[PDB]
Amino acid sequence: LFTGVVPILVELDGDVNGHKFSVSGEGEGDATYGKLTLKFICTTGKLPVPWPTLVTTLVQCFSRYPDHMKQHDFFKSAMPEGYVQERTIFFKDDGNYKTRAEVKFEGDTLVNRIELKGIDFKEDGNILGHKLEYNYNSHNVYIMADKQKNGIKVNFKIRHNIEDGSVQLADHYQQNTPIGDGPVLLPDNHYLSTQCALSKDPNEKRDHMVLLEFVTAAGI
Repeated sequence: LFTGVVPILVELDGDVNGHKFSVSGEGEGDATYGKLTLKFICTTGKLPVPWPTLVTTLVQCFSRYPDHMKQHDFFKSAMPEGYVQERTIFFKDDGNYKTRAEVKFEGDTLVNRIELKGIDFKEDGNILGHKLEYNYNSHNVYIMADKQKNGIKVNFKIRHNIEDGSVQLADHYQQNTPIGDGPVLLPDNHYLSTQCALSKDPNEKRDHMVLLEFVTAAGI
């Protein structure tokens, strides 16, 4: 199902400190290569948070699993019924985000529809004050099978660089469960080496983000 370059659609309904926003994205993902190229637009006006804080929220089934690791690919085995991705993201000494997402095949397109809710941000923090650098670092995303939940458990910490040269951590808690009843693959502990590059389309007027990403499953 992921043999070539597949069409991707991203739908985000957000509310951070009551500031509501919607974000729509489209693009393509190539699983064998381990690549994604997407563009995101804020369709409600100015985006109330920094773009980097939303990169993890806005489809790990596009990860490249080397041939000797096909057995451990939960994201793809759960397709096309898909899976529900849930998270709790904690910003060191600032607010948090709780997200619920369904990543599934709608006909020929892979769709990621998300609900995001963030509370407790300092109306002057690094987030609501926009003090984050418009960039992104590499991270390892840790996976553990979660037999009790016929799903997987994911953990990782994101380093967001702050203008002043310091770092703003965002501790991520994640779980993934199949939507359909067929048997999916429960993997052995491994990780995904993720890389993110953010740019801007000089011709775009709306609030937006151009994202290209490189992910390869490792540790096994």
